[PDB]
Amino acid sequence: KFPRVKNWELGSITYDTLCAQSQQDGPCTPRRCLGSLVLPRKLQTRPSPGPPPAEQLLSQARDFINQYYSSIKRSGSQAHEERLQEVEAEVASTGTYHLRESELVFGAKQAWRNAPRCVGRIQWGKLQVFDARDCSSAQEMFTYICNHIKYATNRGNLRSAITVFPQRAPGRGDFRIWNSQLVRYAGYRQQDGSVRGDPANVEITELCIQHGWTPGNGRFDVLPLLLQAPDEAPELFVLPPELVLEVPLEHPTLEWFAALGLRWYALPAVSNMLLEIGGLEFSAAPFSGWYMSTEIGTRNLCDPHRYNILEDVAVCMDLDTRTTSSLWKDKAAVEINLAVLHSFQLAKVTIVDHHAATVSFMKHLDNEQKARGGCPADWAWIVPPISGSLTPVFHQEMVNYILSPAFRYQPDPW
Amino acid sequence: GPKFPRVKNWELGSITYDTLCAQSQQDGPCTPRRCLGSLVLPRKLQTRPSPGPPPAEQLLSQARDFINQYYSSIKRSGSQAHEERLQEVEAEVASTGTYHLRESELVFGAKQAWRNAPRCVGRIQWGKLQVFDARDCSSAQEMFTYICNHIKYATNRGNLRSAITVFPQRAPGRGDFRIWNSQLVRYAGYRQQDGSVRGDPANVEITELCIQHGWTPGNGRFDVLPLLLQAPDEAPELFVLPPELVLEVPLEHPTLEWFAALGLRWYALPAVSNMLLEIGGLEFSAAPFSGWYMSTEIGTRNLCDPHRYNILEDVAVCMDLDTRTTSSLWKDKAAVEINLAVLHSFQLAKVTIVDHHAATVSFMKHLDNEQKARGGCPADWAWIVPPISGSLTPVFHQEMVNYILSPAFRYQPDPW
Ligand code: HEM
Ligand code: HEM
Ligand SMILES: NC(=[NH2+])NCCC[C@H](N)C(=O)O
Ligand SMILES: [Zn+2]
Repeated sequence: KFPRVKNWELGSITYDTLCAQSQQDGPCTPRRCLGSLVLPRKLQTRPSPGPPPAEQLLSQARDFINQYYSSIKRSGSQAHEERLQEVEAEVASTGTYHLRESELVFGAKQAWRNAPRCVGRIQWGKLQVFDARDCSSAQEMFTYICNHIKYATNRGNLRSAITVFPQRAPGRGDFRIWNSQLVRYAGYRQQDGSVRGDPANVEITELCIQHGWTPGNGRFDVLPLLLQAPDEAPELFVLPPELVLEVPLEHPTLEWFAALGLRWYALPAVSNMLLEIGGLEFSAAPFSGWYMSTEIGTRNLCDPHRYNILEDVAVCMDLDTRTTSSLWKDKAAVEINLAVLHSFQLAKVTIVDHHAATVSFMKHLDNEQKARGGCPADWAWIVPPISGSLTPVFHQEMVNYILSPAFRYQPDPW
Repeated sequence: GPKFPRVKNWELGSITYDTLCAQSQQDGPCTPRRCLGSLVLPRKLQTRPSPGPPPAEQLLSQARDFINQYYSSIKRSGSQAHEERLQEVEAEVASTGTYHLRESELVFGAKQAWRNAPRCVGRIQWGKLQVFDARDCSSAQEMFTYICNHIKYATNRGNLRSAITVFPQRAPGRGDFRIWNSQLVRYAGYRQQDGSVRGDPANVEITELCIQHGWTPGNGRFDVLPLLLQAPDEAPELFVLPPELVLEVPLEHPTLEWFAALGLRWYALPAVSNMLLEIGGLEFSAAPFSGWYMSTEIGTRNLCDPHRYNILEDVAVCMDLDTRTTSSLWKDKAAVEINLAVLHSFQLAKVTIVDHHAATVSFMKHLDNEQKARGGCPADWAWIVPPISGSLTPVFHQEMVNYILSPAFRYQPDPW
């Protein structure tokens, strides 16, 4: 039942007993493994036409309350039995319930802790939870968002944070942030099927224009936010330029690199995922930490369907782009990642390279083994996009499963 | 839409459905509660030895299934030849408890097992495989002759050719034919006084077994090991491969002149010899197969893995890189030059090799072919994506479905 897990570099063995707490199903079955799929309908939390029946919600709620009081060690006290009483009374009457701020804070950190695809989980206990459940309009969402950004950025000394908007109610639409991240660069479809800017943001850029935005035409034009209040059309809000910290990219030894005009924002904040805590679903709960250099240098700038600067940089380096055996792609990629680390360090902006990051994740796997008897990790996401075997996580076997609280994917509001 | 797995390629935006997984008859390690897909040796990819022949019904359903696959491949499903062969197989199993494959059936199944291998990125070559029938072999001495012929044919002086030699199958009430070494060519790993290892740390146990069986050891980082071949019910016999038979490549760098001075090298022929070949229920415990290397296997895994040659720091020091801080990306830089050196050395020596970019681009082409041909292709993402420059190759952005299909190459316990 309990999977035997091995590290092939050290030859050490551990038994994951935590996977037994998993109550939510993954995309896999004995017939076939679907662990490499990014978006399975299993990790997704779609709509619904009728509220979740009390039986199920009550069991998820009681479990979470059990998790919480067990964290503060008062597992069994009167406060515990009374909090359970309260949840049950509210669900029985209203078919739903509400969390306390302390409970919401414990649940958010635990959602991050439980996130299989996150390599930065060693920082899980250090999270600023902004309570925004007392928000009634898109305009208010914007103010809250601006406070999250100014706090998290911190003049370059980034701090992990999350802002939790009102949960979903059966009798209405959701509070949603249409953008996938608080900071994104525009992607303009240019006549000849070409794309100016970030190809990943083409659709969102169009929606912003459809909703009245005056677009530019640069490669790094920060998009405005489309915030949506329940059952209302999204409203456009332009982020103040002073709130959006950006780092211009230059290379430590290649003077011509800076001339490329490359740059990237400091704050990585996902805003399209759903935070589930004790049966309660929060459709708008943006979270942010700090970047791992590979996200910018490798993926964002080198992916074929993104900025794809690999060839341009190779040419500037005068590499042999004729054949692949010259490893021109590899060499160029290394220098770009190097330029990213040098630039963020020069500008005094928090950044972590993939070696430091994965080394800290291995320590985290160790902490969780003693703490909980295991740790859910998605190998393909934990192992960096370049130099995979040069890092310790590559030689570590991992078990993947769903634990709750959890950050899950959800449908696009449009 | 369709009831089968929906698979997406994020680079192109294309979608495909895997219907081939519906033909899987062997369970994997995963369940809806958790994914155990990253485990190298899960007990689900291994086939434990047998102290008793396979139950005549499980073996029959498996045998029947294989014969149907064979007849469908030649387009004679339902024919008289098909029905007669099925009757002939259950007639054999009926009185002997087992059965035997026809020459062409063995050639078909061997090519099919490679075709069905989820961890192999070189499957676009699956149709081109030299199948050496060695089911008449009766001694460890003959096993050596057969292997020497395999090595000579496959090596072909640098212009490598994929090949497999099939020795007699598992027979109940009789010992197995086994090659003790993991690969036909392996470098020795000597356990030092100080706990360290000289040579290949992966080969420490086999090196000690060879010594225990009469081999006089050397003291170099690149000493080719002798073969420990075992015929049924006999102790394993030691055989030394003639040096002229083992083609090796001295490593040098195209621009870094000092690299040649490192004394690094690697053999040309990659030949797995400890895997079991399973065809229609029949088990071939000794069936060594070979192809040609992908540059990353040597330059990245073999030479740079912490538990292998671990030369990353040495080369970085030669390149005068800051090995005190991670952010200098000294590991990434050194690893790149080490892979370039492997590619340069093999191309120079006129020995066959393929870089990770070309290999993965050809595997994508294989995926398209298999989509039209069988409606899918079982692929283990972690093993398909190269150990360096992952998202720089096309396969990284391709979602894959993994499952077990037979014929297959499976893991087996060590004979010792
Ligand atoms: C502290 C710094 C952090 C670093 C260095 C870090 C790094 C990463 C990386 C490299 C990924 C993969 C991204 C991709 O490939 O698209 C990731 C994913 C993720 N991170 Fe972290 N993380 C950090 C903080 C956080 C925080 C603050 C939260 C939540 C409160 C969080 C939640 C997640 C989740 C849920 C995912 C999965 C996202 C998805 O599936 O798209 N991370 N993180
Ligand atoms: C022709 C060139 C070929 C190339 C470039 C190729 C490449 C590879 C690579 C890179 C691996 C991963 C090895 C590792 O990470 O340890 C692999 C695994 C494998 N290949 Fe191929 N292969 C080729 C030929 C063959 C042949 C001829 C067969 C069999 C007839 C075959 C069967 C397999 C199997 C079963 C594995 C998985 C081994 C395991 O699970 O440990 N391959 N191949
Ligand atoms: N963002 C990531 N780290 N993705 C890892 C690989 C996931 C997926 N198999 C793909 O096509 O990319
Ligand atoms: Zn799986």
